[PDB]
Amino acid sequence: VQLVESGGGLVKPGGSLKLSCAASGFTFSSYAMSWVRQSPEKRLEWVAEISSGGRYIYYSDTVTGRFTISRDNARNILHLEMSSLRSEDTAMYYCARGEVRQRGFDYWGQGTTLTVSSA
Amino acid sequence: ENVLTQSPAIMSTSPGEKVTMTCRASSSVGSSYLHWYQQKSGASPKLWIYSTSNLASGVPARFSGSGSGTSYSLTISSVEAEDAATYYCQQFSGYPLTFGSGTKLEMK
Amino acid sequence: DERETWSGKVDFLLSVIGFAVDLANVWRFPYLCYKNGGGAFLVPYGIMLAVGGIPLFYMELALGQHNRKGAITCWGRLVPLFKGIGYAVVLIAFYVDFYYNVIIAWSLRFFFASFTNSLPWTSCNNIWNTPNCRPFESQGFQSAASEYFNRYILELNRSEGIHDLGAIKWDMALCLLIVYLICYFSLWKGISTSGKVVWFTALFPYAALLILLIRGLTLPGSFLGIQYYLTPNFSAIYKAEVWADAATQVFFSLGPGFGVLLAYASYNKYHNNVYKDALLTSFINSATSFIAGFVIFSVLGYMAHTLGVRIEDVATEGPGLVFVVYPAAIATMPASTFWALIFFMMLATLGLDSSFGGSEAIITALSDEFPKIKRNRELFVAGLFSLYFVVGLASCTQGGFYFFHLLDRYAAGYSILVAVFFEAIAVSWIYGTNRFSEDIRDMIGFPPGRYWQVCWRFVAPIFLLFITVYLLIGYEPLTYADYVYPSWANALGWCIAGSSVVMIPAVAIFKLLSTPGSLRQRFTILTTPWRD
Ligand SMILES: CC(C)CCC[C@@H](C)[C@H]1CC[C@H]2[C@@H]3CC=C4C[C@@H](OC(=O)CCC(=O)O)CC[C@]4(C)[C@H]3CC[C@]12C
Ligand SMILES: CC(C)CCC[C@@H](C)[C@H]1CC[C@H]2[C@@H]3CC=C4C[C@@H](O)CC[C@]4(C)[C@H]3CC[C@]12C
Ligand SMILES: CCCC(=O)NCCCN1CCc2c([nH]c3ccc(Cl)cc23)C1
Ligand SMILES: [Cl-]
Ligand code: NA
Repeated sequence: VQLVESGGGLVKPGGSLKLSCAASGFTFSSYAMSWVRQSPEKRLEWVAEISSGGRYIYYSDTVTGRFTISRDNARNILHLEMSSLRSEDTAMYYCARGEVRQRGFDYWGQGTTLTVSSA
Repeated sequence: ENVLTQSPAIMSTSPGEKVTMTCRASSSVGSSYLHWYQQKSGASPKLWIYSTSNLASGVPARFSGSGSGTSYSLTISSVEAEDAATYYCQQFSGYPLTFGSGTKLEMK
Repeated sequence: DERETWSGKVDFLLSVIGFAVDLANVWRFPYLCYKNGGGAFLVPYGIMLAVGGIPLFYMELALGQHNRKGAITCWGRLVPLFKGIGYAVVLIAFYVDFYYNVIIAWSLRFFFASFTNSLPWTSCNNIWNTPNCRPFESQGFQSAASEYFNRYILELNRSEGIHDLGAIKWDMALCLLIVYLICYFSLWKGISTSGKVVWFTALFPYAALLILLIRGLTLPGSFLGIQYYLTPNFSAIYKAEVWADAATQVFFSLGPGFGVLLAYASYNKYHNNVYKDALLTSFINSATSFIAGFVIFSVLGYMAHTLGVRIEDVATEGPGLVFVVYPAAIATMPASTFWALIFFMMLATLGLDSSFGGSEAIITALSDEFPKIKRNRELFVAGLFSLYFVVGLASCTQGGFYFFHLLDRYAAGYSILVAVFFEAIAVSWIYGTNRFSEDIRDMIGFPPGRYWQVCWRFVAPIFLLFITVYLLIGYEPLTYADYVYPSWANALGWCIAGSSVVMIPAVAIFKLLSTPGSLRQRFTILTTPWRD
């Protein structure tokens, strides 16, 4: 099993971006993936979760309404669409496998850096 | 919210010392839903303990987890220079999921 | 759209245990073990319990907790095409309440009959006895307790048959009134009171099965009865009939898919660990059956050893066990009055909360579907139990046992099997065990492991099909003690059985005519769950 994320880099404040995570080595359709982001102070923060089939979705209050988690069980791709990005969204985003609440995020992606600024 | 605050925020040890780090929950977390993660610098976190106690696959037996309710602890019976990482607790019982502020072992 | 909750986890557990622990645990399972090879029957029984039995029981509890609605709306939301399943299950519960409460009425009638220094079924010298009476069971004779039950409690031999109910026995009608008063004043306010009354009705049976088990095993000849109960004869389990008896007993003992567990689980907190509850309550379900088998057969051993009665004569199922054979034993042992009192109170409490189950299935389903009678629960439940009483007067007539037995065979047996078969099909194939596994994961935090998915998808419908096919292979026109029912009565029986199952296709067709578009678009619109 490994997860690898794609998308990132520099986005203007108030801009938008789509992160992606590619899943391999396991039957992706039957695992409830999650997104977790790490701020540069290395504080972890859970961003969003999507169930196995994508019918149950959850968000943290700091992200709700701004982001949109999404899933592709045919191509084994996980997505996180972002809108109204803010400076506080500057973080590394980890794809996390997270199927069983009594197991936690047992597999993590490599993470991709996202930075929100004008430069 | 159910914020979790870990203590100490920073820690340092000689190898072979025995140390404990704690995760305090602002609301009671079911003993089945508290986890611990290890993050080494520059790499992704890994699952380390997946309840109060159960060690994750490939985790060395030197670690153990204990406690329940609002005060959870990760213990190391003999600390080894080959960990020296940052450990985050997490609750999974209620949404939003909250990781702790994290704590770090720095080898003296 | 938020709703009341149990106000206690133990109220849910004790209510499901109450419903799942019927008289059938006492008067059927021990007989099946004796008949079908003793302790070897626990192989067919254990296998059919693990496969199909508990899977369907867990499936129903999970559906109830997830959808937060009683049967009619739960199935209308889950798979609109099969909405008729909810109406079928509600009709079946409704038809059960006409006959099932009579067993409790008889239990109370014997309870009040026990308040005497010398129990009346002790002997053949009473005005109701015939010269064919004998003290205990024998071939070609009637036992004194059988004479008491038939000729004094039922007065059955005053009726020519089901065409001749005769006079109402008002001493029985008063007992059935007391039964419906207890049901009313427990159910009228809903789970706020039902959950507290089950703390008595679901736990007193285990006070009885404790102290009455201690009485049993201390009798002389007890161990002979335990030998008849559990001497393993593995030659018997090679015969498919034993597997059909095991499967049907598991299904009806647990009562999975009966809509009562939907009703009770609907009041759970959404994140309640329904899996642990399904396993705990089915384990006690079978446990209680096994212990009640020691309770019964220790006394049947005492009889077969001490009273000389042939074991083949006393070892029997149904009312004949608990109102003839077992009280005939109680009449002989020290403190007969005390054992009679606690035994018949045990039967009463085993019946009461099993009846609360069907009544709460009806009242939840109709509350959730029709708010006009969610807001007026008290008046509705008074009208319901008044209907059950006015009809049950027929079952309190002298011929009343014939009506009881007609409903007891036809009212629910066949119809609930096809209803639960369509439940397992709608859940596992039309709704999808993938979606149902997401739902369970979201509730309890882990998906049901592949074992449960294989059971619900493939083995549960085969299990139910095997049960119903063996019930139809085993069909023979209704008969009782050399009274053979007229063909019009069997026809009425099959009409009562059909009246519920016909709701499934009738409602499916009505739904399929009202939805617009081409046939495939109607099928899709009717298959999409309400929450999608
Ligand atoms: C007289 C009384 C005391 C007997 C009652 C015992 C039953 C409650 C036991 C006997 C075999 C058990 C079954 C055997 C096997 C399984 C499979 C096993 O599979 C699992 O669910 C665990 C693994 C997973 O969840 O993936 C546990 C459920 C079940 C049906 C058990 C549920 C309880 C059963 C029926
Ligand atoms: C008398 C002998 C044969 C059997 C007695 C066993 C009795 C004591 C057992 C059987 C079923 C058990 C109950 C089943 C479920 C629950 C819910 C749990 O949250 C509290 C314990 C409680 C309420 C148990 C109490 C003890 C109990 C009643
Ligand atoms: C051995 C197979 C034949 C058999 O045992 N026939 C008796 C059937 C026993 N009956 C099953 C249906 C049934 C009962 N009590 C209920 C409450 C509510 C609802 Cl919805 C259904 C039922 C009780
Ligand atoms: Cl049983
Ligand atoms: Na039972």
